[PDB]
Amino acid sequence: MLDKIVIANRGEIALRILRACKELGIKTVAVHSSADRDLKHVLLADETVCIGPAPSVKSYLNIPAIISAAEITGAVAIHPGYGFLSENANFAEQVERSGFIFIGPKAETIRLMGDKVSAIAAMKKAGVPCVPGSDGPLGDDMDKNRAIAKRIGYPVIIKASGGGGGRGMRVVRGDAELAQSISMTRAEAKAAFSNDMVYMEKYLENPRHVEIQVLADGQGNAIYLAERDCSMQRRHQKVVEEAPAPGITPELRRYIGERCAKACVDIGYRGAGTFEFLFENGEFYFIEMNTRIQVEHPVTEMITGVDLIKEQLRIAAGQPLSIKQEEVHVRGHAVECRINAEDPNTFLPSPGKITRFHAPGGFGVRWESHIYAGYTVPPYYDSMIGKLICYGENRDVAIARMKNALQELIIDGIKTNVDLQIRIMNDENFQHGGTNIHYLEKKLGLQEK
Amino acid sequence: NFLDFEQPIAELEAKIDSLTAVSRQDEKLDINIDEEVHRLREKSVELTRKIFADLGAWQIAQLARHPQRPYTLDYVRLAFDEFDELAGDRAYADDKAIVGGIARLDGRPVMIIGHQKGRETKEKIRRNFGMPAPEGYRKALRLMQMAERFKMPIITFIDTPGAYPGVGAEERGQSEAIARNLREMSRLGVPVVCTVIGEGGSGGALAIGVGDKVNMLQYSTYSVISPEGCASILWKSADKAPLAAEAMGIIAPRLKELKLIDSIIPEPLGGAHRNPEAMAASLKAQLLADLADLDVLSTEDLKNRRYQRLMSYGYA
Amino acid sequence: SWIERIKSNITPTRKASIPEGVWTKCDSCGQVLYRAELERNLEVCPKCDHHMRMTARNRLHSLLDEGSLVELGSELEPKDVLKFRDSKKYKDRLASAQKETGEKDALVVMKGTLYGMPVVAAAFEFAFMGGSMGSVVGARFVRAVEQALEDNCPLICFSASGGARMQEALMSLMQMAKTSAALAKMQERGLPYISVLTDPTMGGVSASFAMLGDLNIAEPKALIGFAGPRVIEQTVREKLPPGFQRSEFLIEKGAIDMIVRRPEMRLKLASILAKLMNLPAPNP
Amino acid sequence: SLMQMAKTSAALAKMQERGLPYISVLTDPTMGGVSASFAMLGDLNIAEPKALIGFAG
Amino acid sequence: GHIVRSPMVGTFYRTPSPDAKAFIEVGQKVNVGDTLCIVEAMKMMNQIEADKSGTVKAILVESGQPVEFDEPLVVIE
Ligand SMILES: CC(=O)SCCNC(=O)CCNC(=O)[C@H](O)C(C)(C)COP(=O)(O)OP(=O)(O)OC[C@H]1O[C@@H](n2cnc3c(N)ncnc32)[C@H](O)[C@@H]1OP(=O)(O)O
Ligand SMILES: Nc1ncnc2c1ncn2[C@@H]1O[C@H](COP(=O)(O)OP(=O)(O)O)[C@@H](O)[C@H]1O
Ligand SMILES: *C(=O)CCCC[C@@H]1SC[C@@H]2NC(=O)N[C@@H]21
Ligand SMILES: [Mg+2]
Ligand SMILES: [Zn+2]
Repeated sequence: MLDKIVIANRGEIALRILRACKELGIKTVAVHSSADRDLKHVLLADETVCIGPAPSVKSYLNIPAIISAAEITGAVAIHPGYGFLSENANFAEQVERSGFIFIGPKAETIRLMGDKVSAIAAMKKAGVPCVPGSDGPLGDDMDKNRAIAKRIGYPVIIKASGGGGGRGMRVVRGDAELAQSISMTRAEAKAAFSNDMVYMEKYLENPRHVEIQVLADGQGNAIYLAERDCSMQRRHQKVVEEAPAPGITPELRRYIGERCAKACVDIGYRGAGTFEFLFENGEFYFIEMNTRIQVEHPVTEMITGVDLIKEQLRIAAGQPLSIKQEEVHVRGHAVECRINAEDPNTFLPSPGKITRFHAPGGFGVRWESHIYAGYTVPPYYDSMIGKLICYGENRDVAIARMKNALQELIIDGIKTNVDLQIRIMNDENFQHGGTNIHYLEKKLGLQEK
Repeated sequence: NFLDFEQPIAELEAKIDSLTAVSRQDEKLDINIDEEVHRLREKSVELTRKIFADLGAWQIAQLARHPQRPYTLDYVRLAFDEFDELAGDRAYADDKAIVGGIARLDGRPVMIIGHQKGRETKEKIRRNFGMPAPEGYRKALRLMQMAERFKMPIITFIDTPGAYPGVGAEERGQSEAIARNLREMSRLGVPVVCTVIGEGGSGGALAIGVGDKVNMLQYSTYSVISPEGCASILWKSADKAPLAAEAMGIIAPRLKELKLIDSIIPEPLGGAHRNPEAMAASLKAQLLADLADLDVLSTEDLKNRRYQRLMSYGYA
Repeated sequence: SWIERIKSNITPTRKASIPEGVWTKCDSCGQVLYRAELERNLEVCPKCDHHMRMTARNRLHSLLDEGSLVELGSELEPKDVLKFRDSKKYKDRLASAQKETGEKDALVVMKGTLYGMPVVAAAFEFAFMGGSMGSVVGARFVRAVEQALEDNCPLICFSASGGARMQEALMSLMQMAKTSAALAKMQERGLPYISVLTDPTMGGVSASFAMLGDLNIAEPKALIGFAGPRVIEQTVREKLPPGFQRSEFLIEKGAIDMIVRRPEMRLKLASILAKLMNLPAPNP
Repeated sequence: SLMQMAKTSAALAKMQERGLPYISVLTDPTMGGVSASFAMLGDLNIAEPKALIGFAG
Repeated sequence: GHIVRSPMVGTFYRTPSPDAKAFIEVGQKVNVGDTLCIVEAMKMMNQIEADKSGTVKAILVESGQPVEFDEPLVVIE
């Protein structure tokens, strides 16, 4: 067992990791910035280390500072969580060679899977279905690009293979702007992810975002938990998840779980990861793999009883998988609604000071956040200020509990996206279950006279 | 940023460009954009044709110095590829008014030397509005020698208002540098082709323009002295510059009929600034055609032919 | 009440053992870096893009294609004949540098091949007493020139020298003229020669063949001149201009052709040599 | 007349590789095109005192 | 007055060598350009430089005790 690890993150996920560590009896090391000196998990930790000033580049993206903090405190492992250095393969390599243990996949698999084109090629090599497309970054020949697009079928989309975070991808409607769109997408990928590689893939109009969480110890063991569904996306970023998904009968669930387990075995995967897909009339299309603890992890714990962070801490400690395929039981349903400090409509972040805070509480309500009375939201990082789950017995029960909790939930002093959450809950199609990915955008509408 | 006589075209283009934005501007307006844009473009094209049907030597000068026009860098980017810029005169500085380098064209490496003016005001200040200091001419001499050494073709451009009449230029042997250039370039063993893109002349520009072939654009002027200077000297008045331009014959047809150049390169309608890509295509085709036949000649016979064409200069 | 909690000090002593050879420093910026990463980035600090020292043989490996390295004139070694009497005996410094750098002299010669085009290369190891040009250096350069003349191919030399080897006295100075004669011989033949100015290039080598090739390619923030800045400071007893003798400044003053960073250097050299030799461009 | 500069330059280049000297002397004044064609191109540049020499007036 | 703070996080020392003299002394004044202590990180002993001249009022740190960013080390008046 890892005697003492480092919370290489901040905020909600930092607090969650801290709670899990204190549960498992593992001591805590808190690394923070100078602005986040009153974080909940920072105050609830034995050892607090400040490794930079307010900006992210100088403080949390400062890999030398994190390794220095892990050296001075005597840790033997580091947990990145999600975001920041979650998928930095070089970070994994340095931590492995620095003398500590990286809680996550080996850096080789990070390189192979983070780059989208390589991940798709490997998935096709393992037999996992993928979107037909270029299967390689295209050049400056418009004729080749349009020929490939006609081969796969318009419309088409250009996405940065080293891209992520809901940016660095542009959709192409026709050849009248294909070259310019590809060039500007390459420029954006250069400006964001330090890579110019951009590829072409078939674009769908009516998809259903289906993703499967999986676990593997890298020793020939691969287990898959229940599915997920994030149909309510805004700007390609999730706002309301749910797990398991409607319509996915256990036959298809087992059928795709076996394939994902075989893929993990073939790649020799380690740690907690999820294989995203695209669902339509029984067809799945892998597009990306997130080799980290996904943010919408709770909607899988509550429907299976298995703590993901405990699984990661045990796997990183070298212990084999303590849970087998038949020992995973899917019992229930869940809904999750993130809370962000942005503007409800204009989507402008609204940092400041929180005046009144009050958790929902109740049967099946699980409120993951670090905000508290007087906590000053820093204008320096992501706008997320908490997650919220309402585990029910069926989807309708979960929706009702979420409505009740949102009525109970009170956050005052800054702008919050609770109103949009209430509107989403009240929607009939959403309550029915099975809406398309763009459903949110159709409900968004457009300009007016 | 347009000239005086371009007002009918200017007004309509302030409405055509908006319609693309009006397609999703506000208030849910997605009007029948296509047909209105096509009609407005038809009207603008007809007005431009009518306006540029009437052309004048002053208008020729204005189009030659329209503050939107492809410079040497533009023609290199839109007609050549694999351009590697070489700088430095080895002596004192690298004057920005001349841009030189080595590039490949249809698999054949070439030496490209030509003046560059600049689009923005800051770039124009930095490049001295295309007025070359003598060190730039020394750099051009060095590049021409290097191209001569490795059996390399030379193609040069001439777009400059005139050799810089500054204190430093005169202090540093302006005339000496130009003479040194003009002596060596008559001994090169490789063909030399030159173009009169933009506005060029004043004699100083000839230090990179004595070769087997000379070509001019349709709206370019190549005079011994500037029309304003010619007016202020001969007519004792600056405002009589259009009269001096008409008398001189700085326009392209006049310099073509005087058997001083080879051919006039046509421009896209609306001048070069309206469709710089078509102008670049025409220039690329013309230079490729000119370079094709010239490469047959051997170096000794090439120099002899150049010397005979050198003797062909002048009326007597 | 964890809301109001003070910060206690970290454990005063815990035994932590990081491997010693996986971290370096950049005095130019201060960002600690991973040694293997930096070595994989051609000795460029990725944060501030400030070039550092590189082994001469490492530079040759970086430029020349693997499977074609052929060292030329490796038999020559320092054969001191002057018996100089400094504060230390010249043999002391000679032996120290020879046993430290593992190379016979400053210059290292390797005939290689670049993208299918044969090419000769050379480089100065700055750690060899400031990379001073010995008689072996000039003779090896002449050997490379002879190989280029008998086997037609461009020659490339990368300059890094603190000045002429004083302990060889006038003999090293004549090597400047010898290399100049070699350059003149091969320049009328038509075989190019591209000298690249590293950090730093001063003294005699700066004025013998570093600043005499067909191209003058400098690497950013390199100190290039003829006399060290301290000598000029004691001469004019004043302040040097800002950014004195920097590649950015010396390309402004026209003595420098172009500024090329090391990662692009291989492709840029291949393209320029292919164009000048009129050969087909390399395929990338 | 501008092309005459190049013609004279060609003549000078022809006779300079032969080895026959050519000494241009700059009187008062020497300006304009001639100053930059063969006045400032000979083996010697001998000026006469208090003469105006340049390229532009 | 002005108090110097370590810009990095790591082990703190006062003598650059295991057996040597500390860079500065309490009492006797120091200038703008001077090294005052060592904050070692990853076995790479880096130096700490003040920015204002004045008398050393007091030293608020002890050898061998790790410090972090924005940590007042020595106050200079
Ligand atoms: C007249 C001549 O040609 S030799 C005169 C010396 N050189 C010059 O005047 C030109 C530049 N002068 C210099 O001092 C340097 O070369 C500078 C300015 C580039 C500074 O570079 P630095 O980083 O200071 O390098 P530095 O001078 O320490 O060179 C490293 C070593 O090479 C030695 N070295 C450098 N050039 C020479 C030389 N020409 N002869 C003998 N030893 C030399 C130095 O003594 C030094 O040895 P050490 O570290 O064991 O004491
Ligand atoms: N090929 C595709 N067709 C349709 N939608 C897609 C496609 N690829 C991505 N998307 C949309 O974008 C979302 C994020 O895609 P992903 O590749 O995971 O990017 P990121 O790395 O930014 O999360 C998906 O959930 C989906 O809604
Ligand atoms: C590394 O192995 C331990 C050496 C660290 C520095 C040493 S230990 C204490 C000595 N005094 C001091 O200021 N630094 C010296
Ligand atoms: Mg994703
Ligand atoms: Zn650096």
